[PDB]
Amino acid sequence: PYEPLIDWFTRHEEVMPLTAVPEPKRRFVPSKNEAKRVMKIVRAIREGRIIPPKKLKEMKEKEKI
Amino acid sequence: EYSGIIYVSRLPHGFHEKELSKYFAQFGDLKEVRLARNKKTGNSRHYGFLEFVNKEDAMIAQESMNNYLLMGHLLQVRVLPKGAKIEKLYKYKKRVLVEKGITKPVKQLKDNMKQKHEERIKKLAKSGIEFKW
Amino acid sequence: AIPRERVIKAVNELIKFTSKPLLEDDEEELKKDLQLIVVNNKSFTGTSKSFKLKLLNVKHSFYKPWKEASATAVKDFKVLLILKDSDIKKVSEDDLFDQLDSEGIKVDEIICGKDLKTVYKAYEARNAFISQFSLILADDSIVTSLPKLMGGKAYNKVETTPISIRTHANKEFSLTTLTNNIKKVYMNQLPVKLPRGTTLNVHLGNLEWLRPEEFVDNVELISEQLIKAYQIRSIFIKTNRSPVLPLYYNQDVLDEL
Amino acid sequence: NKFVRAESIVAKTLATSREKERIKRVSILEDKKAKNETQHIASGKDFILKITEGLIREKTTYDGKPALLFIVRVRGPLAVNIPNKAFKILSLLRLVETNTGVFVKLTKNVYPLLKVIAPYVVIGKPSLSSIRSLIQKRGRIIYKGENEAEPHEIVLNDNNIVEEQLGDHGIICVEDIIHEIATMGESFSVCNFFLQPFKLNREVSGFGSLNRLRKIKQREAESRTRQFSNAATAPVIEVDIDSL
Amino acid sequence: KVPPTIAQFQYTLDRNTAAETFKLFNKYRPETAAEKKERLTKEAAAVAEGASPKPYAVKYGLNHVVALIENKKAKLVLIANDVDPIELVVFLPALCKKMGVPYAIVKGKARLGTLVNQKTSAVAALTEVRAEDEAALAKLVSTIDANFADKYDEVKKHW
Amino acid sequence: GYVVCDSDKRFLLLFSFLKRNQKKKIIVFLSSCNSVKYYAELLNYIDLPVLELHGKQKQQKRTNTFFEFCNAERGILICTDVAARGLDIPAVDWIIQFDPPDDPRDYIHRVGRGKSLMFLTPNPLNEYEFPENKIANVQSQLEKLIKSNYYLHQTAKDGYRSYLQAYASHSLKTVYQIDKLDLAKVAKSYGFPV
Amino acid sequence: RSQSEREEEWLEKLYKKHGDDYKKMFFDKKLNIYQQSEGDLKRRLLRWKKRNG
RNA sequence: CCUUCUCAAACAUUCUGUUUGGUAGUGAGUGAUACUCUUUGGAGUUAACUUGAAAUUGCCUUAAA
Repeated sequence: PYEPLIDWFTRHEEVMPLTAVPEPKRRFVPSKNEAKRVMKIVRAIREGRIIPPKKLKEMKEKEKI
Repeated sequence: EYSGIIYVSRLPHGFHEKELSKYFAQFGDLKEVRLARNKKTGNSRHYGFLEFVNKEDAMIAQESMNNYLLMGHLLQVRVLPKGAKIEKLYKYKKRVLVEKGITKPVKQLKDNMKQKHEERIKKLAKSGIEFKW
Repeated sequence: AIPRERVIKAVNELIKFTSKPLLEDDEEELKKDLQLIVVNNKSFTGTSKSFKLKLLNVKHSFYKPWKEASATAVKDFKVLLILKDSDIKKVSEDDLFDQLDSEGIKVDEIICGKDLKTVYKAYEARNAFISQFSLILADDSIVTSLPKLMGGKAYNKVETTPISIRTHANKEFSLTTLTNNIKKVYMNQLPVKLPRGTTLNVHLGNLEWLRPEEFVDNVELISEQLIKAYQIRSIFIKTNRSPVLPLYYNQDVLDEL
Repeated sequence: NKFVRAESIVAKTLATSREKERIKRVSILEDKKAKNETQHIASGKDFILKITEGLIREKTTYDGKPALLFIVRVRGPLAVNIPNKAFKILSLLRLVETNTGVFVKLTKNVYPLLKVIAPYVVIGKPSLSSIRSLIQKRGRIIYKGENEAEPHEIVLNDNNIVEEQLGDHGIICVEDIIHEIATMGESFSVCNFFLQPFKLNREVSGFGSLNRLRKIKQREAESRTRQFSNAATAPVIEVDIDSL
Repeated sequence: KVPPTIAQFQYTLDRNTAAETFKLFNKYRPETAAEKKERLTKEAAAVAEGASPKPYAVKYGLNHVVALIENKKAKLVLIANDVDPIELVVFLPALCKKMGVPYAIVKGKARLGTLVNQKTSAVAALTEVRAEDEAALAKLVSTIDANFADKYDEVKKHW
Repeated sequence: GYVVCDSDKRFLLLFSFLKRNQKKKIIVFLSSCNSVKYYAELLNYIDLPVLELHGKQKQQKRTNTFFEFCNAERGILICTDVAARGLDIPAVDWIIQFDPPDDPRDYIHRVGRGKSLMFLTPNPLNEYEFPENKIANVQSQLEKLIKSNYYLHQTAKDGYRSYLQAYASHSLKTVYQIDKLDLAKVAKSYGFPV
Repeated sequence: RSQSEREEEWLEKLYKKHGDDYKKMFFDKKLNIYQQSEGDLKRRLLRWKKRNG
């Protein structure tokens, strides 16, 4: 009832990867999703709805004293 | 079968007889511990031998330290059969230079230098080279 | 002053010894190329095995043609600069190219003290990093720390052991102090070690560089600086395992023994 | 009684290798500095680094003037066991215990010994309030108990205890002890071994929620406000003791 | 009674090796959602006023991983034994054996989650690595192949 | 005659030659015209200014570059077997075919018109004893260089593939898909056989 | 339809470095990060030249 | 499972110049004639090359629980 699992297929290691899928440009190039987020926060700073990290220190250096 | 004498290789940079005796003491009473070193300078060859008073203790240490990743290189431990004892491994310190120099007079070594220098000019002529003075 | 005639005669005998009757150049080319000028003394630095490279002043650069046609050789000549932890934060490679392409020398890679103890701390990674480079330069401060960070195999050669370069104008770092001292070490100085024993060879390098009349000027000034600073015994010009060429021979230094 | 791991037992030796070689190195250069055989060493003089508070590193040479220091025990570095040359100096200064202070005068004999213990101690010139508040807040006196017991160390509660133990040297009260400690006088060697060491409380002082994070914040602040030079020409790091 | 490809688990990596795995792995933490956000606000502050290299962090989705094994991107793979459906991973140690990719069953599914900012993970793998730790990885691998792959050659057999 | 080298030390040995033989005029022959689109990108990138010839480029370029090689003094080109047929230059000292040839019989006619040698571990004039130590240490430099450009990842992809496709469309008993891909990939610098 | 405030400023950086040498521009790393091909790059340039010079 | 001796003077200011001193290294092996000393023992030097840090025995305690 309890035979050892005779690995009839994993005995021989594979040389090549399974699929020949061409690697995309985005795997080598700096990410465009990151660029999208950055250029969204940029707008938010021009509009003034996100206060920059440099001024956030100055908002607490003057307050909570 | 197997014997109480053990072989350890792939030792860490600075894992000596002090720490081989101290760490493997926790496995039990060890008889006699050594570590092979260079004679030109006193430092480890990264392999040593130690013996237990108990044969069973030797196989338990081997079971627990055969592949032990220890600061950049994994400890390799092997049991020994009947015989093949721990023989000739000496504690070699850093060997210092000894100043044996002058003894012979200056006029002896001067004409010795003259002999070697004139023969030196008479040496190039033996194999296709001609050089003045 | 040494006789220049015997230097001309020596190098001519070296030309004759190199003109004698495989697809790679494993040993044949090195034994052809490598000149070494031997300097003998009664116990150089007799008790202290310091790794200071004596920068012997020479009129003409041998590093320059060593660059120009190491470009043709399989082993390339690349200039390394070990700096301190504030320098790379201050100074890029582009400024070095800006001020050193003017004469025509190229800084290959700039290296921090951090990099030799983290990324190039693996032994094969360390050995394969340094052995690629021939000119090793190190800012004065880091030089004393370098026997540990780059190991002993880096010190067994004369190429791979670093040269102490000053980059500090009154302890403050300046680019200019680097810019002119890199020039002086490169074109006007030949480094050589000092062993605790008696024998010392000076790695002049390839015989093919600087037409033999220039080689006389090299050897002349080397003797002009090694006999003045230290009392010495004997000098020999030698290509790898030749019958030696006795050049200078002194009989007044041995009288003190 | 616990088991000792292999990694720790090699780490201790690997760190004491650096400490034995470091202490011998400083020992050689300081021995060669005193004998006036300054022929071929790194530097034949003494610098002191004064780090204050945005962290300015000063570089000033040590004068021949006798100064007043308050040495504070640290616990550092990590895997190190103290060698013989450390056991000796820290026994003489009676600083075997962690988080423990003592007063000493700094001269041309005191300063070479200071370079040896510099990875174990944090030094600095205190102010009048640092001294005066320290003595009126902490203070031990080893003397006889009721009738039989000797090793009682109690507290600087009284001034009549000060009379009985010192008295004839000119010292009558605790404030007079503060006088001979702040100003270098005759009775300083008398009262310095009278307040043997101080018992400073440790920083943060807990293992838990807030205390682990506060220890993390301070532990990274350590390596910024203190460096281990390890060289034979180690500049002695002086810090603010008024802040500490 | 257990069929051999199940409880090819439970024969996990040992104590000393395990910690050393995390010694490596905790070096390759993915940025936290807080951290990622502040990084970008740091960018926005900067790039609104006036270069970077690709960042190594471990890889953590079961998908992403099963992609990565079989594509050779993977170097080391960590596989937690206790998983809600065991079947969700049972193939995985064999797949790796077949693509020759070094793998170790780690103990504690939550313990993987630690190294990856998540609650659990089932599987995490270190694909690419920093220059200094390159050697550290390849040695760990060997350590794993000794104490896990070679020690348990009979893990494919015995019920 | 020939040099015996493994698929790892194949392009390693070639690169070792081209730097030292910069002064001379030598010829490298490949099977594919998609293999030379890789080599004539690497060597121009690592500053050994070689010339490029293949079927996939235009005729006026194929003419005006090959003409320049004839009128040169120091030059070096990379061209295929089929493209270099009938236009051979006497200004030569090393005819070194890198890949296995199209016809094992017609290559004899290609030589006697220069010194000929082949490269064969899986598969008259004299053989050449080869030093193992003095190969150029530009492999990990190329391994970093491949995975950081994309264009050279694609040209290496269709370098490795086209070479191996031409290797399988051979006729000899020697050249019949024996070479393992764990060695052939490192010639084009890979961690996995594409 | 126009081009972006950064894109334009990034294009200025290319033209003032290479001019009309698209090959060198395509193999650059310091200015051409997202490894855009010649055709993509020159298209942007022809456009940028139309709003400027 | 800690991480490594990260700069000083004497003179000179050409916007930094000269001179002086500062470093004891993983192990194991391959290696083609020369250097001085010693008196037979190698003592100490002198190119270069191999290698996943490889290997079979040269006569203080709040850095805890």
